[PDB]
Formats: sequence, C-alpha cells, structure tokens
Amino acid sequence: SPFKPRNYQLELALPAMKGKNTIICAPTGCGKTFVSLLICEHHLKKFPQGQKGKVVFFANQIPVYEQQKSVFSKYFERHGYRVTGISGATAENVPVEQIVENNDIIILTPQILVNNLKKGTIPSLSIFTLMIFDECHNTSKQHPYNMIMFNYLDQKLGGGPLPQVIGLTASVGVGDAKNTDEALDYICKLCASLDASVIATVKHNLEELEQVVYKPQKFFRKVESRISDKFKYIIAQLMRDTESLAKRICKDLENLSQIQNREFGTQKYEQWIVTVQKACMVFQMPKDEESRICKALFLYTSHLRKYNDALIISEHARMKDALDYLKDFFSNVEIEQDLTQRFEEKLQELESVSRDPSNENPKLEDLCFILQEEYHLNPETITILFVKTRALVDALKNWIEGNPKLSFLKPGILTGRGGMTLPAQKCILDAFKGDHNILIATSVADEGIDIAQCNLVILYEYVGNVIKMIQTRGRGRARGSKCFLLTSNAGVIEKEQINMYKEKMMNDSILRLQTWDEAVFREKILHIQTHEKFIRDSQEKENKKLLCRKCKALACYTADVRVIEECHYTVLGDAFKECFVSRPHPKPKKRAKIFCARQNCSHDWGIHVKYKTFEIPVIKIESFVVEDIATGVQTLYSKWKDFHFEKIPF
Amino acid sequence: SPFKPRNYQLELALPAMKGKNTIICAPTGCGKTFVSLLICEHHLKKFPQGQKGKVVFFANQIPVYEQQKSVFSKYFERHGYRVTGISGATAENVPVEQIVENNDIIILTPQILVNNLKKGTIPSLSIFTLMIFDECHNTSKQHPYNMIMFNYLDQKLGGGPLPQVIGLTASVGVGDAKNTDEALDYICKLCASLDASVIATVKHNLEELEQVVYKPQKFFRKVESRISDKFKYIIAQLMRDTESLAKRICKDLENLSQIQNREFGTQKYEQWIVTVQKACMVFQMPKDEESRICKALFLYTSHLRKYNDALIISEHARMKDALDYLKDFFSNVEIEQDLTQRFEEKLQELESVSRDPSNENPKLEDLCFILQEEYHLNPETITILFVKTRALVDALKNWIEGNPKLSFLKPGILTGRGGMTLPAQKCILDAFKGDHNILIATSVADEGIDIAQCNLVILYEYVGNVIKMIQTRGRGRARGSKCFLLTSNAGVIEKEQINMYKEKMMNDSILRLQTWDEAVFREKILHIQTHEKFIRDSQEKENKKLLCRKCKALACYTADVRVIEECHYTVLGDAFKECFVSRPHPKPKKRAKIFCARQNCSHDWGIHVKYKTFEIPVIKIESFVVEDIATGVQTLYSKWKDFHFEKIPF
RNA sequence: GACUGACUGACUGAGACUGACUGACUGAGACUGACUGACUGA
RNA sequence: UCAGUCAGUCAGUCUCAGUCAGUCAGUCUCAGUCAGUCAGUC
Ligand SMILES: Nc1ncnc2c1ncn2[C@@H]1O[C@H](COP(=O)(O)OP(=O)(O)O)[C@@H](O)[C@H]1O
Ligand SMILES: Nc1ncnc2c1ncn2[C@@H]1O[C@H](COP(=O)(O)OP(=O)(O)O)[C@@H](O)[C@H]1O
Ligand code: ALF
Ligand code: ALF
Ligand SMILES: [Mg+2]
Ligand SMILES: [Mg+2]
Ligand SMILES: [Zn+2]
Ligand SMILES: [Zn+2]
Repeated sequence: SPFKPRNYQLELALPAMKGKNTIICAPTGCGKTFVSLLICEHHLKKFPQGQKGKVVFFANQIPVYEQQKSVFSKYFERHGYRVTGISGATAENVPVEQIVENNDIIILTPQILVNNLKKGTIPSLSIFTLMIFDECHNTSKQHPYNMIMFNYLDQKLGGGPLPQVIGLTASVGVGDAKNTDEALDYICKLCASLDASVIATVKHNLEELEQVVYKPQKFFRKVESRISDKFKYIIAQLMRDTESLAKRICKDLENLSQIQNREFGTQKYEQWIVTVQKACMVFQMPKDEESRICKALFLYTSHLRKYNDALIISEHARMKDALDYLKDFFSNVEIEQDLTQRFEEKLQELESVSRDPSNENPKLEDLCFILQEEYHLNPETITILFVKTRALVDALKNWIEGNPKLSFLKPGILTGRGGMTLPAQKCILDAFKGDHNILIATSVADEGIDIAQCNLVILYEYVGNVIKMIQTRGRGRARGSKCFLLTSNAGVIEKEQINMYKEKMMNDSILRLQTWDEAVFREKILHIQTHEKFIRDSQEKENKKLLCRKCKALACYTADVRVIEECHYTVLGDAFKECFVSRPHPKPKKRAKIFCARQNCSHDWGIHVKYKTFEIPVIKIESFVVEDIATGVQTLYSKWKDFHFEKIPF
Repeated sequence: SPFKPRNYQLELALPAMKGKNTIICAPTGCGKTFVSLLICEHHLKKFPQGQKGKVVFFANQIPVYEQQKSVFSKYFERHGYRVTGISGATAENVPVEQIVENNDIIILTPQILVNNLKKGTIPSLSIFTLMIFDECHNTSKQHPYNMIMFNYLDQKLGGGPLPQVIGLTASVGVGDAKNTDEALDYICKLCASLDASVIATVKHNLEELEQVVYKPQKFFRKVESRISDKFKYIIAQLMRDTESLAKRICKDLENLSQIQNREFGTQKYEQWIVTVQKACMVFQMPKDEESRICKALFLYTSHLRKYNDALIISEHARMKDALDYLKDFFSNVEIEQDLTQRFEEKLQELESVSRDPSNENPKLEDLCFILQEEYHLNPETITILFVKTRALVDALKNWIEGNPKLSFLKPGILTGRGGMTLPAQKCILDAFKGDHNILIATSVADEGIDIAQCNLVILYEYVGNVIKMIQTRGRGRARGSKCFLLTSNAGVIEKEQINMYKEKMMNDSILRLQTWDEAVFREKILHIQTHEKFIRDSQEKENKKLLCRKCKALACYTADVRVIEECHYTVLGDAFKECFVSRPHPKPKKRAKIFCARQNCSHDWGIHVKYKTFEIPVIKIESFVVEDIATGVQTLYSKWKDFHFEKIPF
C-alpha cells in the first residue's frame, strides 16, 4: 500500500499491459518486482465476471523463491486473491493437479513444472494465461526455462489458446560476440527462444532513473605472492621424492600421458594424476605381482593428489588449513608405513613455519586491510563476500572469527541447500533487516538477494561471463556502494576489463535493435523459431566381472546385482558376504560402512542401509573395475548411467 | 420396534447376509448401527436347533461403548437373547473365560480381548462366529484391532473353524497418497489387513439417501493477531534478561544445540530448552562448584520453560490464565530470591494490562461473536466445541461461565476417564436428550457420539488427517448444521482444503476399486496377506549410582532397589532414610511427599505409599541421573523400561 | 417390658496414588540417486 | 569433438528427539446406610 508507483515502472509496464509477449531490460535495483506486481494486477483484473485466469512465477534459487513468495503474499492479501507456492521443501505435498486449480497465483521452481509436464499430470500449458520469467537471461541450450519454452513453441507451431509471456532481466547476455553484429544475432536468438515481440527499456524518464538508482563503483586489487615459501618448498621436495619413488617401480609413465611440463600446484597436474590412475589401474598383467603393482601405484598417486590439493588450498586458504586437511587424511587413512614416516618427519617443521605469522598468506592480509579500513571509515555497513567453494566458506568463517584485529565483524554464512536448510536461510536473510554485518556467500547470492542495505561487495578470485559480473556488481542497492575484485593474477584483471567492455557493447547493440520496424522483427523471429524447431526435431531419434580397484580382488558379477526402487543397487548371496568386512565401530559412528576383506586392501566399497524391513549393503560403481567375462579387456565407469547391463528389480 | 428398516440398510446388509467377510462404507449418520443390528439378528437366527453362536462388538472410547451397549440391550430384550459387556469399569469382575460362554452378545474394548489372548485364558478365537468392528478404519500398524486380526490371520494361514468378519466405517482413510494409484494401494492393503472380500457402498437408493441424510456445511474463519501486545513484550524482555543471566555463567551455550533462530513462543524453543537441560545436567566437572553450576542452570532453564508455557497459554487461552499459572508456580515453587524479585517487579504492570479489556485475545472475541450471532439467529440449538488440551477445556469452561454477554450458554464438559468417570459421562450424554446447550469436548467426541440434535460444530485450532476431518464434520446429525474452523494461521486453512480434496480423491478411488472382478480381488488380497505375514514373522526375533538431578547428591544405588508387585519401585536401608526429608504439612494435605534433604536443593523425588501392612516411600526414575560405578559416564532415563539392571522382588 | 452404651460383618457411593500401551502432531538430523550450467586442460 | 574439476536443482529411502490426547493393569483411603453380638443401669 505505501509503495507509490514511479513513472518508469508505468513506462515499462505499458507494452505488457497492451498484451504482447515482452522482455523487460532494466538496470539492477530499479524495482522490476513492482513492475511485475502491476502487470499481474492489471492483467488479472481485466477479466469479466464468471471468468478467471492463473498466474505463474518461477525462480532458480530457494532464497529468491522464498522472498518472492513473501512479497506476493503481502501485496495481494487485500484484494483477496489466493496465492500459493510449491518447491522441494513441501513434504507429502497434496497432488498439484488441482493445487494449480484452487489458487490464482502460483510460485514454483521450473524443475517442478518440467517434472509434472514430462509425467503428464498437468495436461497442457493452456490452463494458464500469464507466465512470468524472472532472471530471464538463462533461457538457453538446456536450462529448464528453455524446455518449458520448447513445450510452448512445439504446441504453438503445430495446430488451443496459449498464455502471454513476460520476461524480466538486468542483462540479456552477450554470449560470445566479437563484434556488434554477433551481439545483435545473440539477442535476436534469445528473443526468438522465448517468443517475444517487444523489448522494453526506460528512456523517457532516464533522468529520474539516475537519482532514483545509484550505480555502484568498481575497483581492482592485484596482490603479489611471496618469493620464498618454506611450506611450498618442503611440500615440493616431498613431491619430488614421492615422484621418484613412483617412477622407480613403473617401467615408464612419462610416456603414458601427453601432458608435458606439469607444474606442482596446477589443475593440469591433477588431470595428469587422474590420467595416470585411470591408465594404470586398468593396465593388466599375465598375477599377485599385478595386484601389488596396482596397489603401490594407487597409494603413490593418491598421496600425490592429496598433497596437490593441500598445496592449492594453502595458496588459497590460510596456512593452518592445509596441514589440518593433510593430518586428517593421514590419521584417518608396508609402504604406507614408509610414507607415514616421511610425513611425520617434516610435521614439526611444517607446524613451526605455520605458526610464524610473518609468512601469512598475502591475500588474507590485504582482505583484512580492506575490511579494517572500510569499517574504520564507516562503523556500520553491510558487506558481502563471494567465494568459489563451500570449503573456503568454512575456512573464511573460522579465520574471520579467529582474528582479534577484526573484532568488528559479525559473520553470517549463506549457501544452497545440500548443508543449510530453507528456514535457516530465511532466518539469516531476515536478520539482515538485527546484529549481523558480513555475509559469506556462494554462487546462490546472484540473481537478486535484495538486501536493502549493502555498501561493499568483495570478489575473492571470482570471475566469469558478463552476466555474472553485472549481477554481482548490482547487489549494492545502497548508495555509495563499492565492489572490489581481489586477485593475484593479471589475466583475471584483463578478463574483468574485457567483460566491462562486453557489457558496454551489448548495451549499445540492444539500443540498435530497438530501432527496427515492427512486423519485420516478428517475421525474422518466426523464421528463427521454425529453423530451430526443425533442427531440434531432427536432431535426435553380459554377466561380466567387477573387481576391487585397489587390490584387483574379484568383487562380484553383474548377474547378481538387483536394483531396488530403480535408484539403489545391491547384491544378494553369501559369496559377497565373505568378500567384504564391515568395521566394528564405523567412522560415522551413523551406519556401518563396507570395506575390502583383505587386511592388505583397506578400500571402502559401499555402505549399509535398511529398506522398509531389511538391512542390506549397497555398493557404488565408483569402487570397482569392470572386466569382460569373455575377453581380458577393462574399462572404468564413474557413473551408473554409462554402465549397460540387464537391470533387474529386487 | 418402532424403527422401520429403510431400503439402503437392506442393500448394505445383503453381502454380509450372504456370509462373506465384508466392509461397509457409508456416510456419517445413515444408521450403520441399525445395519449391524439387522445383520446380527439374521446371522444368529439362521442357526438350527441345538446349535448356537456368539457375537462380539468392540468400541474404542468408553461413552461409545456405553451407548452401543444400551442400544443392543434395548433392541434384543424381546427375543430373549442375553447380552452383556466388559470394560475397565467392572471391578472384581467374574472371570471372563465363561462370561463369554454364558451370554450371546458380548460388548468389549479390544484391549481386554488382547490381554486375555496374550495371557491365554481364552483358548482361541473359534469360540466366536461373528466379529463386528466399529470404526474399522483404525486397523493399522499396531492398533489393537490389527493385533486381533494378526491372531486371526496367523491362525488361518497355518492349518479349526473361523468366524465371519464385518467392519463398519464412514471413511476408510487415504493414508499418504499423492495420486489415485497410492490411494487404491492403501485401500487394498486395508482390506487385506482384515480379510474382507467385498466393499459395500449404497448406490441404487442414493436419492433416498440425500433427503434422509443432510450433509453438513463447512466454513473457515481466519483471525489476525494484535500488532502490539504489552504482556508479550514485557515477558519477552524478561526472556532476554534471563537468557543473558544464563549466558553469563556458562562458557558456551549457543554451540550445544544445533537449533538456530529460536523464536520465543514456539515449541522449537521448548525443545531447545529441553536439549540444553539434558546436555548440561549431564555435563561433568573434576566438585561443589559443579553442583552449584548445575543448580543455577537448572533453575534458569526451569523458569525459561515455565515462562514459555505461559506465553503459549496466553496466546491460546485468555489473558488472566497465564498470570494465574505463573503466580501459582512462583508461590508454590539466593538466585531464586533474585528471580522472585524480578517477577514481583513486573507483577502489577501485568495485572494492569490483564484487566484492560481492549487488549483481549482476538480468538475469544470472534468465538463470542459466533456464539452470540448464532444463538440470536436460533434461540435453541446444541453445539459442540473441539479443543486440543484438557487445560484449555477448564479455561474455556471458566471463561464461558464468566462472560455476562453469553448468558445464553449452559456448559457441559466431556473428556476421557483419567478426570471424569463413566457414570458422569453417561449422565452428561443423557442430559442432552434436559437443560444443557453447549458441549466442550476433547478428542473422545469423534467416531460417533450420536447426539440427535446438533447444529453447530466449532474447531478451535483442531486439524489433522482426513479421517479426523470427516468424523468431526459428521457430528452434525441435525439438518441445517454447520462447521466452523477458527484459526490464526493460514497454513491450517491450506491443510483443511487439501484434506477436503484428499477426501474427494479417496471417494473416487473406492468407486474405481468397486469395478474389479471377483476372485482376482481375493487373489491379490491373499498375496498381500502372505507377504505381510512373512515380513512380520521375520521382522522380530551393575550396582551403579543414582544422584539428584538438581544438586548431584548421591541418592542411592540400583543394588538396593526392590520392585514390589512388579510395578512399584522402592529402596530399604537407613542410608536412604537420611538422604531425603519429608514435608511436615505436605502440599497434597493426601500423603507425604519426598524431597531432597539439603535445604539448598528443594527437589521432589517421590511419594510415600502403604502396601498392605507397611508404609514405604517410592521414587521415580524421573528424579535422578544415573552414573556408572566404574567410569564417570552418565545418561538420563525418562522411563524405567529403558533402564536395565537386576530387577529384584520385595 | 423400655433405656443408654461399645463390637463385628456384609452392601454401596464416592475419591487420591503408582505403573505400562497405542495413535496423531511437530521439530530436527543421516543416506543413495539423477539433471543443468559456468570454468579450465589437452 | 573429448576428458577432469566446481557450483546450483530435483527424485526417492531412512532415523532420532520433545510435546499432546486417548486405552489398560495394579496398590490404597474416607464417608453414609443395613443387619447381627455383647457389657451396664432401670
Ligand atoms: N515505489 C517504490 N518506492 C521505493 N522503493 C521501491 C518501490 N518499489 C520497489 N522498490 C524497491 O525495489 C526493490 C526490488 O527491486 P528488484 O526489482 O528486486 O531489483 P532488480 O531490478 O535488480 O531485480 C525492493 O527492495 C524495494 O525496496
Ligand atoms: N429406521 C430408522 N429411522 C430413523 N432413524 C434411524 C433408523 N435407524 C437408525 N436411525 C438413526 O441412526 C442413528 C445411528 O446412526 P449411526 O449408525 O451411529 O451413524 P454413523 O453411520 O455415523 O455411525 C440413531 O441416532 C438413530 O436415530
Ligand atoms: F533482478 Al535483480 F537484483 F537483478 F533482483
Ligand atoms: F459411525 Al459414526 F458418527 F461415523 F456413529
Ligand atoms: Mg529481481
Ligand atoms: Mg457409528
Ligand atoms: Zn581391495
Ligand atoms: Zn538435590
């Protein structure tokens, strides 16, 4: 009620009010949600007595879903329209076939609608009259939005009434253009993909926009690395030693992988290790010596990979975290005794260099400096920090809570479900309206969190396509806000600069497109839709052995595996009941795990679980190598979809 | 005699008359009791001279038992058949082994039959020839009906004659179906669980049903809450203060429980308090300071819980009740002096806001409005009001009797035994045939009270599965009746709507099932019974220390506890005779209670009681913490079944 | 013949106490599967 | 075109806690009426 509609909202609403399928392109923070409110209200009130229509509203991430549902519920309570929502949260849900019919406004996540359409419970899209697509720029190759549109267009082009389509965006996306022409082509293809005739952008009331919406400012921070790293040097020495050990047993392995000049802390090295594994555990010999060599190479490569992960975490996260991870692996888990001696040799030196604060990670130093100086300048402010990986979320949480210098900070974690839950996310969000001052977020904090007060956005080695850049920068709804990209690589800065340009070129291309005459636009859109529909339509149309990946013991055969509930795999038979051994006090204790029978091979196959009445063990294809019963060939399967056999029920 | 059989009763009776085990599904109020009368009469009269058979009739709740017994007694007096009943009421009962043999019709409560079968006094079910199951929808996981059926089926499938089985219902129940298929599966499993081949529903004489039976109408009433509550605010301020006090002593209490964002008036907060208790009184220290901290945290948490209960009662019941409860706790029952000062500080403000009628609970306001307007419209009517908890029964009784505006109302309480007694329930029921006009009832008023005149049913925040919805709505036998769900939460309304749908989907699924061909139905039923029987058959196959929960004083040892009559626990020895102290004038006076010896700890352990000749004290495991005599570990036992020891007689 | 006292038993009616069972409602955790997109490397 | 990492989205199977309401088993008590039996004074 207290919200007073501004002029530019009416301007944007106009074409949709008329009743054409439209796309709205506006800068972040202008209040496109209120525009959707007004369009929905005007469209619904238009119908005559005795006839009513439905409204559908999607969202990708759960917190966005929750806040949109709350906004709609608060706005439309007074008119008496009944709204509702569906999500993964609702358990034992009433069948949707009629919860669509009972209510007026329905909020969803597109996967639900796609599921129902594929199953067929919802007959056709004609039950609806208005479809609103938030963050509409994602309508592309296989995103669920595009599958919904595929159903829509396949229905329209062949032979019932169809609903109006409205899309909202803050950046339509440029794709991979190298010139204005390809940007124009990409935008035209996008508009065709969702059957829109009009693109609406505010121009008449621009000046009003400038003092209504404050554009955030951008900054870069390059941080150099240390020339001398004791931990890096000693771990690299361990790398050289372990590599020599691995080299000595094998006849050759320089030649096995085409990769060359492998650095130590690079992902290329990790790919090399994975390739050497997948090439060596598949290597066969004419027999116990074969298993022994396989075991030795497996252990060597596993420790190599674990140390490489420790190195990358060390160069990203703080000093202590890498040693924590390594010590946990060693303690939790012959040759392995030798390697344990090797690590325990250096442990104390590693701890000593870790507790020397002079060798602290420079990135953390500069991040402390930025937070300190900002919070000195403004005592009160709400800032968001963006990372790549949840492990880094936990690491930064601990490091922030453990710094006496940053007594100001009050942390709040935020991440996608699976793991924080839905009500926890809702509470953390609502608290910011409160005693929290900093929010550590993963990728879910894009596409609109709408915190009314945010003046600082920090990117911790977080870059990508232009869409992510714009959606990250836009989070600073509060005026005077700033964004800081912190990194230790110049190429990242270059990518950021070129992405800024790409944004500019897209913004010019859309203005060029707006000049085109109507009904030629629609004609070329129809042509593109027809061509793409033709392309898609014509686009598409035993008893083997399984053995332990580490000791090559004959685990089982696919003739004895019965799938339960189409989604779990198990095997019956006393023969399998000897080939493994459980653990007396399993590490989770929260149920007993499976392990290789021979004391030589401590390899985790699967886990126990109980179906309705029966306790049974289940295995993962990630544990075995498959071997033909006729020939001696082998492959490796990482995922049951690739494996092909006689899938048999319980 | 004056009852004239209607057509649909004969239609329903037909399959049972033939002699197959059947289920009857009919809408509420159609007179299924008379159908049972006719089936029983026809079945009993069929036998030839010199041979006779028995009839058994169950019921769950005592008032239903009483009214069914009265109905059978009045009907079958003229034929000369001898009926009788058994229940928990009969004291010094003649042994049943032959009160079954002496009479023809026997009325019971299934727990009696299960008790006798487990003990073995009744040899086998073959003594009977007809078993009638009223409210048959309860035959499920562990309900006594299902155990009786388990005996029946275990006898039948393995290797004497067996009795016919008839069941009656008004709603078979849908379980947790999400589609018609799962509803059909649930109904098939239900029919299998009680070995029925035919489901009977009236279709030919439907039109007769519509003017014979009036369907009650349904309505919803959403009530908003007050934005500003003085009592809520002040009690919340006390919450914040007490929480700060509790926080200060303990090193950490945030991290002990995974629960987050605890609201004040929620059950989640109560669970948090219970978790903090069960985690803190078990916490051990290397000694008097340990007891002091335990006492302090105990008192803080106890007052927190009591205030939270006051808050929830206040938001449910009237203003005065919460203060009544709190004052009674404080008056009945160092640090406690401090907290008493804290409460007495605010007492007068609490009373002042309580006696301001403008801040009355809105739910009570709207309930007064509904009763007023109805009784204005119709001066004479009989209405029933449904609540969750007996405490609310008393509160509503007082509040209704104390309102000058509602001079019309004449109240009648009704609740299960243990506490009103059986003859009191019978008198209250018979009075409604009289000067009473409103009945306040707990859950016992479901599954059929059969008040010939009821035109108004009110639900005070009472919702559940579809069975409860249907059985609650059906109570309005009188035509023109109505049902009103009053609530202050929208999710409750949504649950009610989805339950209405679930009823519709079940009613369609049963009609689908009726189409199936005979002897395939029975075949799949036999398959289900066999599978379930196999599943059930294979499904199943010291001197420690006890100390005071509040002061950690060494109470006793399990080596000195002797159980009497297998059901009371006591301890002998002068050592225990010092560890406690009785009270001179105990609060019940009706016998002396037990309390902790030290004046620091006023904690009630148990109560005195006299066996045939000897006065002895008995204790409750609810009073102590158990500690190993060898190690320092502790657990908490809430119920003697969990505790395992050397149970020794007197 | 009628006067006052004490005892026993049988029948009721009412209360308080202690133990186990079932069901419904929540709140929170663990496990296994499939899908999409973005980034790299070759 | 292939590989490998990362992050989001859904489907399905499980469990533990805590409150609530019903159902049974067992040990007790106080009241009031009734009918018998005795002692003592007239
Ligand atoms: N009439 C109005 N006056 C002031 N603020 C408004 C008005 N309408 C909407 N807003 C603000 O706009 C915000 C929603 O913007 P949103 O559309 O989510 O941004 P974006 O365009 O980036 O998606 C809300 O936080 C609300 O405070
Ligand atoms: N022949 C009849 N004529 C009129 N009323 C009848 C007749 N037979 C039974 N009734 C009524 O049916 C009621 C019993 O219904 P009941 O079977 O308990 O309902 P429900 O089907 O919900 O269990 C009684 O109150 C009685 O008055
Ligand atoms: F649509 Al936005 F922040 F870009 F809510
Ligand atoms: F069986 Al009913 F009211 F449902 F007596
Ligand atoms: Mg938005
Ligand atoms: Mg009935
Ligand atoms: Zn192995
Ligand atoms: Zn004590």
